Amino acid sequence: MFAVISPSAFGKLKEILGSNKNYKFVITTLGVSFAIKSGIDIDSALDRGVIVRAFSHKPPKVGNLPQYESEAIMVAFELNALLIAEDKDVINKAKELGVNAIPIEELLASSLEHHHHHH
Repeated sequence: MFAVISPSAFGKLKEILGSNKNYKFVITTLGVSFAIKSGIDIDSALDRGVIVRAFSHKPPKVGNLPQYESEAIMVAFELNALLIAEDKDVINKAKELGVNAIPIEELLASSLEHHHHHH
């Protein structure tokens, strides 16, 4: 199953990759560009096996969300993938589309470590 990362999840790419693993992590063209412009380590993602998928052109439907998050959602929609998103609205908007967008810490919670419910 693919796991598409939204740009809102950047910086914590190491975390999701190294903890959960087992998914086919995917990042977008605008995604990698976001890392490049801001100066974020996208190489750590590629290093662990995050693939970059770019669609040629697919109409994105979003009103609040910017293109870089949109492309991530779109690619997750395309593949019917797991969407790793930190932004509250990115999660809920992708959820509308039928994409299981979840926060990083929940991706870490589903890392199959089997941790007992602790307080």
